[PDB]
Amino acid sequence: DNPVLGTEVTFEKDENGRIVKIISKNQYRITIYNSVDAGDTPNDASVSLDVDFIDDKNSGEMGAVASINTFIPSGLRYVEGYKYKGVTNPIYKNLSAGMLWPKKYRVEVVNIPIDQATKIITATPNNNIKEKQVSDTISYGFGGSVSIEANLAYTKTTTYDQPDYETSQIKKTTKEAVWDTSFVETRDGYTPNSWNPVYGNQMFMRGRYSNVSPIDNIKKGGEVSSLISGGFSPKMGVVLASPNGTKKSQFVVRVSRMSDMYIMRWSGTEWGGENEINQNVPKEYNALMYEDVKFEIDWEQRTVRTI
Amino acid sequence: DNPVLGTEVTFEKDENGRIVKIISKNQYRITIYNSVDAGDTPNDASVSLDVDFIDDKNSGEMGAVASINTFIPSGLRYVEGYKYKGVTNPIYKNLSAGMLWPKKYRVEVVNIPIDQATKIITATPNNNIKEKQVSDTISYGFGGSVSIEANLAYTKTTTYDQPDYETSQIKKTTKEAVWDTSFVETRDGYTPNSWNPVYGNQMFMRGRYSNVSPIDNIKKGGEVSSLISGGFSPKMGVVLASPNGTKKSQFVVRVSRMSDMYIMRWSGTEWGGENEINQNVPKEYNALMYEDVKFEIDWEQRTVRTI
Amino acid sequence: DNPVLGTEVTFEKDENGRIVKIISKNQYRITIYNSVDAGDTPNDASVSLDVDFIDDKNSGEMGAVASINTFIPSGLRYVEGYKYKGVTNPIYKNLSAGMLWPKKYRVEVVNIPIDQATKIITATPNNNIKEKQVSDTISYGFGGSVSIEANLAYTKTTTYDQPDYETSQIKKTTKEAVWDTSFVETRDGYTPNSWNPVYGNQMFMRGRYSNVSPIDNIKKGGEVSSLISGGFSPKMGVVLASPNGTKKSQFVVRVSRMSDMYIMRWSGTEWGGENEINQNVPKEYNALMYEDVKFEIDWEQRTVRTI
Amino acid sequence: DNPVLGTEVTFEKDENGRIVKIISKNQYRITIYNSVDAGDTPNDASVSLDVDFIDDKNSGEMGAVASINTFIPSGLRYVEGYKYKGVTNPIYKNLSAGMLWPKKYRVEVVNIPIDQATKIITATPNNNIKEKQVSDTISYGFGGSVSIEANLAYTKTTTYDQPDYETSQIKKTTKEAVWDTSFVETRDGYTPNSWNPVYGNQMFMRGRYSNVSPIDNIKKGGEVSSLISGGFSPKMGVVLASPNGTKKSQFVVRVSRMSDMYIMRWSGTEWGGENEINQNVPKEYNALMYEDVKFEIDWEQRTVRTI
Amino acid sequence: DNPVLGTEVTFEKDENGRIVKIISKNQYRITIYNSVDAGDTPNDASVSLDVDFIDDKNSGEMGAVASINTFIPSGLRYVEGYKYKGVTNPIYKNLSAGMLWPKKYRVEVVNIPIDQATKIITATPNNNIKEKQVSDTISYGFGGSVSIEANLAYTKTTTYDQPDYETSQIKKTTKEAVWDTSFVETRDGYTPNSWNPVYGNQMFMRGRYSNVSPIDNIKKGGEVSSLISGGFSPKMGVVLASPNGTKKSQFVVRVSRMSDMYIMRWSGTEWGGENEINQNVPKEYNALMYEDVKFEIDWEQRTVRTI
Amino acid sequence: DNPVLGTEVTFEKDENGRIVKIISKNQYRITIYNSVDAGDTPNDASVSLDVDFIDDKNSGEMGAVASINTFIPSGLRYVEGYKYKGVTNPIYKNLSAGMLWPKKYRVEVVNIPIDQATKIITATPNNNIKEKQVSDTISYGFGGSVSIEANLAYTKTTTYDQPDYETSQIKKTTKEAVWDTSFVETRDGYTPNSWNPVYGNQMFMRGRYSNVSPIDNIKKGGEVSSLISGGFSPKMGVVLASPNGTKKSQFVVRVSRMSDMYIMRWSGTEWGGENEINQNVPKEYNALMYEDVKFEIDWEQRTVRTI
Repeated sequence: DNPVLGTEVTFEKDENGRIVKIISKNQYRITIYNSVDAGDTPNDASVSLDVDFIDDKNSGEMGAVASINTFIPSGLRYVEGYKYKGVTNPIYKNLSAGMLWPKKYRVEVVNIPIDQATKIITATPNNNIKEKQVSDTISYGFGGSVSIEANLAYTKTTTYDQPDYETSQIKKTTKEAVWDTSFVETRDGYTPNSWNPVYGNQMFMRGRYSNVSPIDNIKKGGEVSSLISGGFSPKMGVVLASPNGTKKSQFVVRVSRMSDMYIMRWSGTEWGGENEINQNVPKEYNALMYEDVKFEIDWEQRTVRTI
Repeated sequence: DNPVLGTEVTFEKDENGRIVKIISKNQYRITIYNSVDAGDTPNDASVSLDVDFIDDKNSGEMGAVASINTFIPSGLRYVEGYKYKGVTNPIYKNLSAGMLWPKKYRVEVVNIPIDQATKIITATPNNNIKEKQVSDTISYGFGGSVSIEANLAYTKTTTYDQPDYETSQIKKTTKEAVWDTSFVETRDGYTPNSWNPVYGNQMFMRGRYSNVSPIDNIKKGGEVSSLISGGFSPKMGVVLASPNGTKKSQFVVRVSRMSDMYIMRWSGTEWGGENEINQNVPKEYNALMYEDVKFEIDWEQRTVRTI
Repeated sequence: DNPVLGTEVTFEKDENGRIVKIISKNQYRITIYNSVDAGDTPNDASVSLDVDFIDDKNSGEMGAVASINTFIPSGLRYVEGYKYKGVTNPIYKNLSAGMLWPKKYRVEVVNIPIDQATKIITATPNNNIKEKQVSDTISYGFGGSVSIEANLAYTKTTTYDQPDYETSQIKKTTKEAVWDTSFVETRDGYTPNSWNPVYGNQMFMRGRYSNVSPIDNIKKGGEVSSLISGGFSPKMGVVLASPNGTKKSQFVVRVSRMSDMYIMRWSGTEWGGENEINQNVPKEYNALMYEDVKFEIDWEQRTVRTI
Repeated sequence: DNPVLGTEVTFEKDENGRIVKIISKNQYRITIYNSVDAGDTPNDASVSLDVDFIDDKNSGEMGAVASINTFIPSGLRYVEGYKYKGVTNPIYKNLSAGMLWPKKYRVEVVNIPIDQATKIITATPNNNIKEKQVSDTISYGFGGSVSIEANLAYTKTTTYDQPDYETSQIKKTTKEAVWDTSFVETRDGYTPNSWNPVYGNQMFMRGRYSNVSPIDNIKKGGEVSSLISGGFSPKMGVVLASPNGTKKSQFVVRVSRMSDMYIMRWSGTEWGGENEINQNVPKEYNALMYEDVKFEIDWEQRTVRTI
Repeated sequence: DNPVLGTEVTFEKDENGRIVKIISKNQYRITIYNSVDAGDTPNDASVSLDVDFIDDKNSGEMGAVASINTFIPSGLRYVEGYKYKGVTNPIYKNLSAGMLWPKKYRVEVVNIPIDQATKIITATPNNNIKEKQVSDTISYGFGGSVSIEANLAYTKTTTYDQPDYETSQIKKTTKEAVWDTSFVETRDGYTPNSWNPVYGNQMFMRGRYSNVSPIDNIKKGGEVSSLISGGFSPKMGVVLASPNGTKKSQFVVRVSRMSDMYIMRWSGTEWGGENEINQNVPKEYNALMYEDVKFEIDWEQRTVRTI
Repeated sequence: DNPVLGTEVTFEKDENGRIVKIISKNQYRITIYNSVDAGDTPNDASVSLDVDFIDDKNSGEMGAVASINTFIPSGLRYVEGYKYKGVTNPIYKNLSAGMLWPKKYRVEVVNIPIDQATKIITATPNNNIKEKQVSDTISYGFGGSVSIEANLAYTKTTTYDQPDYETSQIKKTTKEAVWDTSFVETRDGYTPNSWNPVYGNQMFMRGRYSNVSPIDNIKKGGEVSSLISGGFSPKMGVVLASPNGTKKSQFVVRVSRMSDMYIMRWSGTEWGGENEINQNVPKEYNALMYEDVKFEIDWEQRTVRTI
């Protein structure tokens, strides 16, 4: 609720003349002072900060609602002949192919006070208690035949919504907020730790027996999560409260993408998949991107500038 | 919220007379300046840009919300006798027919600064964590007969919404936003990578054993996706933030469609289908459309003009 | 409802001149004075207090709606070789691994009067009577054969929503409110009190027979509750009513988490899970966090300051 | 609907001067005068009364809408070695354990007229006709075999919502209103009156054959009702109508909880549960809590003060 | 819709002075004059009448919307040893127990004209045509065996909502409106007219073979309808239209409560339930409550007073 | 939409004095002039007419929206010993009992012009095209055995809403509108024309073999339709249009109920039900109730008066 409160009326007059202009100004309790900026990164991960400063006369401290819109590209890379045998990586042989895919996204927003003790009040993406629907059923039954048959059955149905990527706020202090976004499972039900005795890992095994190129047997496009074919677009909101005399603050948004290597090999008879975790991928493929965009927030000028 | 804020009252007076006109003007925080233009392409792919400039007194930089309404025609082309044997292409023999269809659409919007560092803040079509519904049921059971029968069943039901085309935002920087929209699978559940060892690919087989013309046996009209019979109509939105003294900017919307060739052959006994990918289609059919519409955004005049 | 009520108009006049300014002020019954502060803790558990003081002309006692936004980190800790045999804790052997996870969250808010008898009126998170859906079916049946078969079945289906964590308000007085948030069960249906005679506790058994590291066999990320991988974010609201002459009050938000140790051991043939309760975990791992954030609420200055 | 009705404008003038202030006051039909107080009890059962006096010019009697928010703690107590044999209660033996739990909550609100005949008009928590869904299915069936099969089946599905606790308004007069809230059944379907020939009462029997402490075999936390692990928080509303000349009234909110003792005993082979009703529990455990909070309602001063 | 219509502005002036006060009054078409009163009865059945007089300038007759909020206690009475054999009534023997329960509620509102022909226009609780959902399925089927099996099934499913109590308006004239609310059935499907050849009527038979006291075998609390454990709370509305010169009217709300006696007897082996109807219950138990609350509605002073 | 249009300002002045009162009147396009009356009948069937005259300056004719609220009592009558044999009706023998119940309700509203051609424009209760839900399912099936199983099944599900009483507007002219409300079937599915070879008609046959009085074997209360236990309360609306010079009109609401006699006889072994249609019921029981209430509508005075 933002009532009109009062009105102040002033008069601009002519030289030794009557009133030639009437200026009315309505005084509102809440004033929205909006600024917005954006910044790219070497690996094309964009961060845009939109800060609305809340000039509130009925407040003891300055406040700012900041919306962070981030795009972290998935970096879905395809490499020919990746580890067909051992650690050998020839581009000639095409019996195996590797796909670098972003297993878990990381987002850090850091508040760096400069002149006054600016504090992070709340972060909009918060962990919620996810609930399931449980249906427990008892059934009895008797028969006549003509001997007598008795049946007793238990059933328990558990229904829940399973997202492809789970976003969890792993840290939230007055100076920094850190969110994780972990891959849970595919729409088929396969997980990064899944393993078949003969078929390996089948997260993105397009065909069980396909006479196609190893990349052509890797799911891509609409068959995978939109955060794997495209990128991660987390909408975030941080409420900053700072003393009344604040001049400048710093806001560092750190984006980190850790990618694993889905290896699609062709054995003598059957296809196979192996998930090589981030810490095992060779450094030549840059499986861990850790980049940052820095903004300066001028509370007096009420501006956001990519510094 | 856009309150009235203040009012300014001026008086137009007659020659040595009283007040003959009173002009009141309410001063609003938000002013919307709407402009819209459109542009065609050689293959009739239209791009319309509707930019609302947000004149904000409570802002440190100019902003513009631009809605892109695009029509990229499917280019659904029918070719007689397409590759009945090898790479031979007679128009005479009608035992086979080719259908050029748009597997993947690609739309790029490019921000080209001229006078000031105009930046792309947010692109409305964003990748979302699409979730499925999982129901797990465990059922026990006992019997009486009259010996004793025991039953145990595990059930896992996964329910999800699968669109015909999946739109994924593959790039988003301060200067360029790229969306891709790829074909996922047909209404019945065939995919471009599907293969029947005796029937081939059945994405668009109207009849399994049909004594009709090869084109007459290819699904068309309402039996295929509206993006195949008609065209792609992506609604897009980009928020541009530029310094206060900005004069002129450029906005290039690039439309790209990659079309594959559904080859529908008639064998000795059965019908057959083969999906020839975009890079294998001969250049004479123009399987890859890559064209652009350029707009000039006058931030001072608050206009959009197709250049 | 907050109507305009009346208006007071005053005139600012020049020195021996006419009215050069008209100041109108609308007198509202309800006035909101918003203050907000935040405070961290040694183990990065943040507490933010947002107090809206309700200046009510139609009230005999001052009121304040205080929203507490808390982040209590899960403290999900991984320890190598945790109690492979007895109480021996080598970091060398990796046949077992312990995971410290927060079973029970505890949040206390304490109202400490200083000058006047400030009282807690209500606390927004309240215990609610959760209802289940019961469906009872009685089925008869007759047969013809050709002797005569008779069937009679009774079925009772119970459906309810089961949250991963149950939040219960265990105490609510005029001076302090205490909430618990206890782990109920995982999505798969295992509880800390569950026990398989051959497999132990399987709350976080990623694989029954997996040739992986013990940590890799412990469920983490999106496979567990967001309050286990990330942290607890309880949104809370307390209504404080105090006499008209109140100057200062104190508000102590106490956050406590009790963490248990899920032990994943590797036996000769099968994995095994054992949940060591909080009171049995050695003190070296800090299984019980109990920390506080103190705020001073100035009812005259209408501010909240972390003290 | 609360229209503005009229407005009264008065002028504050200077000493032998023009109008220096204009005071406008809008006269509304409905005026809300809000007061709120709270009071604790020796067993920490808080009662908060929030009375909104309705100054209505179009009325012949004063009215007050009072919202009562009470917290009655469950008093969930655990006692070692409760009645292992006979009435012997040693703390040494831990083959049995008793749980004092709140079967039934009782809330009385008493209106005590002092100066005028203050009357209770209505009480918001009212008994509602609970409806179920009945589905009657009649099915015929014939068979062909090749003799002739005849089948006839009747099914009756009864679906309803069963709360854990049922709140019933057992009394409502002009001077006092009494609500009861009795335990109906557990989420599993067990009731205080349930009895197995060998397994006893299984309302809170966590494990059927568990080698754990008797308390560890008693359901607690999220496995029980929130009114058992935490407390009862009933939101209540009473409309009071009193003559125009009323000065002071009294409002006594009486909170009562009756607790049973769920006894978990360990027999030679199996666990056992016994529900000892309130009148049988020894007085040393205080199975019946009966407290009251008194408020004085000043209709002239329009205040509520805990007396 | 209640528009502002016109405004009347009057000026209160000082003695030989300028205007010292301006009184504006908006004249609305519809004015609501609210009065409310309440009255108890010897058997603690409260009736509260809240009459809103609608002063309508655009009307030829006075109108009043009266809301009746009633509480008729269930009178759930337990009698020891009620008619174990014949009509003998010992309090000593406890092989049987009687429960007086409110089968049927009756509510009369009587309009008694005094000065003018006051009439009842509409009564809010009206009989509605309740609809059921009927699904008819016809199923054919053929078999292959390898002789040929043919199946034909007809199924009819009828789904409807069955309340525990059905409220029917049996009378509605210009001077008297009578509603009846009769018991239909319990949640388990038992009716007062139900009868088992050996088990009797099982409306409130808690245990089929239970070694408990007869009262302990009678369903009570949340296991029965809220109108049986608690009381009936009918919300009612009557529209009264009377000539313009009406001064006083009378409104008699008559509450009637018909109770039956449910008998739980203990035979040699099995329990037994018998419902003794209202007209057979001895007069000493007061099975038919018939009480009234009289109100005087002063249309001139626009008040309601219990007379 | 009813905009304020203009405002009309006049001044009441004192004798040789300044302006003492300012009269403002806002001129609205739509003016609602409300009148309401009601009338009873010898058999207590009440009819209430609530006419809102629409004084619309932007209209060429007077209009009136009339809401008719009628209560037609069911007349559910119980007669002892009705037609046990032949046409003999002794009150002594109680082997049979008859119940007079309202099968079909009739409502006529008649427009009788007096001075001008008053016309009925529309009647709110109108016949709607009732739609059902049809589900057609084909199922194929093949088996492996190990001979070969072939299955083919048709299913057709028809789902619809069946109310107890069907209301139909059987006539609608400019001078009279006639609605019918006929009984369709009970919740059990029995029809007035339903007939069993041995059990007769079972619409209200409470017990198949019940050793009770014949009335006690007849369904009553909540087991029957609310229009049978209580009465019919149809909400109706008629739009009347009249010339600008219309002075007085007449509105006659005729209410008619046709009652049948459900006879419950006790044969040697089984109960039996017979539905005696309205034209066969003896005239002594008044099976056809047909009354009328007349109202005079004064368009100048804009009043409704029962004549």
